[PDB]
Amino acid sequence: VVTTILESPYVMMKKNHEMLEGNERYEGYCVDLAAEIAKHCGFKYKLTIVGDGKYGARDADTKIWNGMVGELVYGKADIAIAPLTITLVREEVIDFSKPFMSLGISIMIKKPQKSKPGVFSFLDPLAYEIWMAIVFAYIGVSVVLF
Amino acid sequence: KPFMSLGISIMIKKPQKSKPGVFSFLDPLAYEIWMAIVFAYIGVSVVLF
Amino acid sequence: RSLSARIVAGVWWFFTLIIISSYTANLAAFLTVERMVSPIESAEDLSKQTEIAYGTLDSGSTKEFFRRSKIAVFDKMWTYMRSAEPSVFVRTTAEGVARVRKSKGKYAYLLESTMNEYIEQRKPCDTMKVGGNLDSKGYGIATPKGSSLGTPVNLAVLKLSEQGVLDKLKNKWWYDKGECGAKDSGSKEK
Amino acid sequence: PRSLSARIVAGVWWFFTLIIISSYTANLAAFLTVERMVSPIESAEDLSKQTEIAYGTLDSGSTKEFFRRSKIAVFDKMWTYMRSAEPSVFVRTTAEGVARVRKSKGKYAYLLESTMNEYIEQRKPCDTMKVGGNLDSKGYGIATPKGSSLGTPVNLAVLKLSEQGVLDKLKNKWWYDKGECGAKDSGSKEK
Amino acid sequence: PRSLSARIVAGVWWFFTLIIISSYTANLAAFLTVERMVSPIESAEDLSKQTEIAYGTLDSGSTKEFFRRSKIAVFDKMWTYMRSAEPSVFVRTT
Amino acid sequence: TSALSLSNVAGVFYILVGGLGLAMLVAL
Repeated sequence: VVTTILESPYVMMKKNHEMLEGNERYEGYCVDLAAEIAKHCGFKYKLTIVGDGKYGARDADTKIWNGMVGELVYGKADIAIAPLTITLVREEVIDFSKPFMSLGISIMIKKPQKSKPGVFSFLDPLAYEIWMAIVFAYIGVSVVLF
Repeated sequence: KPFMSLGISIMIKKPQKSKPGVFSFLDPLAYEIWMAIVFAYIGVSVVLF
Repeated sequence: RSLSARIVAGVWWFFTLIIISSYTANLAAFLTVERMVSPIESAEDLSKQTEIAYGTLDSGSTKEFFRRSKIAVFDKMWTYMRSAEPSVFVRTTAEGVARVRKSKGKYAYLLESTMNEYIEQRKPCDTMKVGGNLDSKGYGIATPKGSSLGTPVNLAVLKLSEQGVLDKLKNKWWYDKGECGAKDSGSKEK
Repeated sequence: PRSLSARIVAGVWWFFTLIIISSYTANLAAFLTVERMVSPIESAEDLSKQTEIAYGTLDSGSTKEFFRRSKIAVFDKMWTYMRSAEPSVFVRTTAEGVARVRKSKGKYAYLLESTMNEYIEQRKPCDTMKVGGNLDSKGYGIATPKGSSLGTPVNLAVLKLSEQGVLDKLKNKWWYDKGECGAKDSGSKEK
Repeated sequence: PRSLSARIVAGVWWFFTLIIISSYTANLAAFLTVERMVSPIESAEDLSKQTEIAYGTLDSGSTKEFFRRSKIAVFDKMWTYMRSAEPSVFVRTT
Repeated sequence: TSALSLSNVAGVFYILVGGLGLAMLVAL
């Protein structure tokens, strides 16, 4: 029993799932990884979606575990193949494999997406009022000249 | 568990040099604006003509 | 001329000279400052500005990390976040991302490298990933304590990593499978 | 002479050409104050798009072996070039490769461990820059004997140390905080 | 005057001198801007961020010993530079 | 972004009409 959680693009629904049954209902990275890992380790596997849809964690009051870790510790599943962050608190209650994907905390910002629309560059540096003014000075010396 | 993450990266010598172009100086004004000013030179001169 | 028209044309000459010189100077300013700015200075640099807000998830590992870290930058950021108004914390990851897209660049979202570059490669292609990672984590395959599957799935993960299966698979689901594509706009045309 | 129709033409023309030369001057100042060096290779993929600057890896190492084993189109192509490039772009020692980069006048690229790359970047005479992201993801670990009694505690120790931030800070200490090369390149034009 | 030979000369000469004076103005603006951009470092940390101006302390004194013993990152960097620098930046007397 | 210049240029703008007043003063 391979436990995992629906998270894109790790484990996804093909949307045609109503027609299919079994491990053909799920598609994604972790599905293919589970397939290859099983192919190298030599066992038949069944993909099951965790009931609460939340990764591992532990409550101070109850003292119990929830999520895929819960399904592993309390023996509801045989292996957890999913994007599960390796922390100390988990390595005490479960055995982690070596990391198959390395990651970290990065910063996302709204892309620039800028192509300069401005139809007049020249009126940007000088204020509009300043141009109106310089027209008034032009006519203002023009009347004197006339 | 791994105490240090790493990968295969690329090392290159900094150029530490500047190559003067002859067109590199006319570069700040775009080619299009220059063609435009040419067509403006002959296009105004043809009107004055 | 009669010497009055001369001084009119001269003071006018001074006037228009000052004005056009001002235009050139200020335009030089607006151009210089336009070429004087860089998109990503640093992860700390984002913390050193009090206008662009930044956030993480309300209940997650990121927040707990920022609180627990004693590094000055992260502590400063956390001190900021817990007192920041309005709250820079979001319920869902999609909530934060959606907040980034509606900010006009006035809000930053801190998230997993994977999720980051995935959203970067998913529609409507409005999110950019900047800077290096602020920490070092990893995903791993979980097995029951003292199970008969631990060592073999470990060795398996390793071998798959060395054959390049993991890299190809990741590349497929990030780049091949879904596409903003464009070949990164030819490296954004330099 | 006194024809005004010609006067307004000469005026609109003077205004126009003045605007153009002022814009030209402004942007020329903008280009002059800003020192921004054009990056020869921006991305790991970019190295494949040029047939002039050679690039190589170690003769016997994990880098070469990775490039061999990888089926990714870019990296495979790079491997095809390197195995087919004359003279050999592979070097015997790491210092040989670095020296080859330094004596190349920027005509040679070297592929190596991220750590070693940025470490050399922080050492004299600071002429080598690390560009682009990493092409794969591996890691260093602490070795213990098979079924040893020290295994679990040092594992949980590595984790705990990693989470407290000791490892990162320590790395910053020995790589950057001890750096001989200084902080960064000058983005502020001097003199 | 109206001769084409004199006309194209006036236009190309005008264009030429325009280019040169625009260049002079641009570079003068560059010089001024980077002269006003520069600030004297004035911070202790700033000396570590520069590889041109050398800095040293007394060879036998409280200053050197403090820089050695300090575990603060900035001072550690400065000390790392000073003890490994040639020629010696240390002096015997003040 | 700056690049809105107003009052100073309005001053140097203002000295010109003064020059026109001086022009009328000299004309008479």
